[PDB]
Amino acid sequence: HHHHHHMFYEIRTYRLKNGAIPAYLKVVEDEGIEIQKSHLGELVGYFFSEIGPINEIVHIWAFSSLDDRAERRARLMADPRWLSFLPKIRDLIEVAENKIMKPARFSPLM
Amino acid sequence: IHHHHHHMFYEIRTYRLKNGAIPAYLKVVEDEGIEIQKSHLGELVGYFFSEIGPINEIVHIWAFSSLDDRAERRARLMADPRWLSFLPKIRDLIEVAENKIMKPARFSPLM
Amino acid sequence: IHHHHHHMFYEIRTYRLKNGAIPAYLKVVEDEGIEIQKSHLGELVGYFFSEIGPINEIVHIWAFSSLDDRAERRARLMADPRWLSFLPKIRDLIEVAENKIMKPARFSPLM
Amino acid sequence: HHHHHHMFYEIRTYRLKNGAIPAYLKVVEDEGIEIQKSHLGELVGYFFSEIGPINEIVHIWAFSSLDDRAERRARLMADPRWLSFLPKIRDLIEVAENKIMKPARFSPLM
Amino acid sequence: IHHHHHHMFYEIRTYRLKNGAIPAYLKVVEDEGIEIQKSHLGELVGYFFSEIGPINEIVHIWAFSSLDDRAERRARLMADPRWLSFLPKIRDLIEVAENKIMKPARFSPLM
Amino acid sequence: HHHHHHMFYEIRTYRLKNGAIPAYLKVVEDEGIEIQKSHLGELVGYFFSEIGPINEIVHIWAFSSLDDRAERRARLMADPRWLSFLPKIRDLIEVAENKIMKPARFSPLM
Amino acid sequence: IHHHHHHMFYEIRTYRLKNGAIPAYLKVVEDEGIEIQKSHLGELVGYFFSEIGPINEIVHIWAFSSLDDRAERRARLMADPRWLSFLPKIRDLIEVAENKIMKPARFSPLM
Amino acid sequence: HHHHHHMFYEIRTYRLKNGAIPAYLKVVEDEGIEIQKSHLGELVGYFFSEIGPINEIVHIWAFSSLDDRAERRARLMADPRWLSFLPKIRDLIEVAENKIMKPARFSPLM
Repeated sequence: HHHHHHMFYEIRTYRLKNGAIPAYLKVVEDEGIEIQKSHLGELVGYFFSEIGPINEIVHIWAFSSLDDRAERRARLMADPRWLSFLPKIRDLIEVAENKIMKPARFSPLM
Repeated sequence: IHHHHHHMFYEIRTYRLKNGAIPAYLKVVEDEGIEIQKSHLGELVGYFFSEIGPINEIVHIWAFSSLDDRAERRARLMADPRWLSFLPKIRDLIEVAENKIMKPARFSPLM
Repeated sequence: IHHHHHHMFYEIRTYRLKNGAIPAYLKVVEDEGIEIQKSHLGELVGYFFSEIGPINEIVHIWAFSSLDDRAERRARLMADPRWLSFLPKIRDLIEVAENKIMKPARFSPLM
Repeated sequence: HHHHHHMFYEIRTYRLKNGAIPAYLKVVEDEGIEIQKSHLGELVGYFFSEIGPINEIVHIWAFSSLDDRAERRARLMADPRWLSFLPKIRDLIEVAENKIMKPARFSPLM
Repeated sequence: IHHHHHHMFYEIRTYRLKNGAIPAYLKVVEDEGIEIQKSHLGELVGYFFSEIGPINEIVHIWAFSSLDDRAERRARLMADPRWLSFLPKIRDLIEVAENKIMKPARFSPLM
Repeated sequence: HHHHHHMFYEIRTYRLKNGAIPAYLKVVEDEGIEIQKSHLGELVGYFFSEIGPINEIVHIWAFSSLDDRAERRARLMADPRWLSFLPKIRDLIEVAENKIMKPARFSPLM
Repeated sequence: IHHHHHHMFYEIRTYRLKNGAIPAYLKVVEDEGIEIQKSHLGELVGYFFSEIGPINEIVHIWAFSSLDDRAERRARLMADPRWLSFLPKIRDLIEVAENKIMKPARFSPLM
Repeated sequence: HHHHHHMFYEIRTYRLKNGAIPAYLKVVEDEGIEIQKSHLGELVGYFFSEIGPINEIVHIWAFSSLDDRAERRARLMADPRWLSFLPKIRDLIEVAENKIMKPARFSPLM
């Protein structure tokens, strides 16, 4: 029920400190996202709450395999630029979770 | 402001299926449902099933230019007897469901 | 004190229905249940079904002058064979349910 | 299963810092609610916990359409008076969520 | 230490029933189950059903002198064909269940 | 399915700051519980975690009716001694909820 | 780094069963399923059922040298008609399920 | 459906302060785990998040009986070395829970 060649989609969901969405999005835009992209490779989407959970961030990344994901994230974590960035969001995120999902055969994101 | 002035709204729909129902669900959606659903709702962004995390989960994402337009589209979907005749094939496969509306960050490739 | 001395108590009842059951539920409640239910419980405040958020959700709200009066009203509701004969038509449509009692803020239009 | 002409009901539910209901209700009454009403238009109800979740606020607003809701909330967020008010509740709210619901045909709130 | 040295352990068992099943459940437990259950488990502390909060909920509480004794008692309960023949009458009325072990505060009347 | 004359049981469940059970139980024992009992009337049980949720308090009170409960709690909240006590637990409790339950006919607590 | 460079990945699978289904589930898994499952997935670490906490719960844990290897193993499991013919015997006993991947601490005996 | 002679497995799950896994694992390794093992007796496994809940610790201990567990934990709690250690993780853990589980007959951990 999925195509032979397909990407894996990681969905990361964060609940932020109440009111922190603007500050979080600013520092990620200005400093974090380009570092993150440079290691992880395919940012799919990056969203914030409007109706539903409030103070929520959802971001989605595509990976050719989970071993490749692991290698890429390890390089990200070892990057001094990322380590310098992290304190700027570490206390804005309260609770976090991730999942890996696969595309249906009819998903436009394959 | 922390989003672009002109942007799409993203609806994320998350279903927990009856245990073991993913293959049956995806089959009948592919063969009998998704073209009808797209023909009303418009821009399907992505359609996923779970591998690590919640098991038996479906997530699908749609983009809309406004929530009033979303509303008009869903009304047409729900009034279409071609869709109402399809729904019985998945509505017992789905146990629990939720949706949310989110906006894209300025740096989201999905704008 | 952060509420008016004389005020009503608000009961908010939230149900998660069987997936896809909202239209059937609302039909039979309208046609066969709500007048009987109101005739015991009294002041219905609002009765809603979900659009964005939890799917398959019903929320209904009732106002009472006291919780002892609420109790007496619900006892009469539950003893009425006209209501007990109605309940089978929704009790399998409802999967999960909860209620809570809340008080109005001083600036609530619902006092 | 709803009337052709009807309002949309937004239900906002907040879990506050333990013990914060009195302080929250005071500052909302004294400063926030009139600003909020002036932009949003139809406050329906505004409630706090008694039996159930403790430290909870539930407030309900009616809107003629979700596009109208969006316009109104944007004006609220741009109001310097609201921006000055927000710090007074931003740290009293811990967790928050909202939903949009529609009235049944037999709802007294239509 | 924040409890008395000699104290009982309290097991709190919480069930969510099938919607509307409380009256049927309580009837058959009263008539056919609770005496057998007590005869193995010992000291029933309290047995409650919900009014405001979660709906369709049962909470029952048992006291034990030790958790090894609890274990031996539950093993005997589960081995008794009189109990295994009773269980079918409630096991489909119960949807979801959990238990926890708690200790009494020094100022708890239940010691 | 309950006896005509019966009490109502309020079950209050608190999740505390991690590690706070000892400190919480000490100050409640030394200062709070006697004040609380004096207004509320029938403490049934007062428990803390051992296996299950960690950092949890569960306490149970019996009331002849919910209107009587309301009157008693109002007097408790107006007692300067209780108002002086509350700051000593207000920040030890993180999340809280209550429910009202009724006794089965075969409950030893009736 | 807070783990050893060479380590296994641990998958923890948690199921909530139909109330009262643990004995039936464990019987048929023992007799008809676990050897087939092990023959694809490899290193079973532990397989548990609940006593205090969530009731009707199964937790099983598997170790993998890499997530790509896990993926290849699960694909082979799901393609095996011997496993697909076994699944009907548990897939209605399981109500809700989730999995997670965790790494061992440096001081974990499971490395 | 379990073997006559078998161990009980305690599974302890903690959600930490966001970003705290490295610091937590360091202080547990350097100071806490040897004290803990010395009283509790059979550490089975000790894990941290990778995909699923983020900021999560799961640790598993085996006990011959729950009375033995109780005795061992009481000695741990009375150990001045453990009492000196606890402040170093008390505020890194936000939410915690434990459960006791039994091994299936075919579990390699018996």
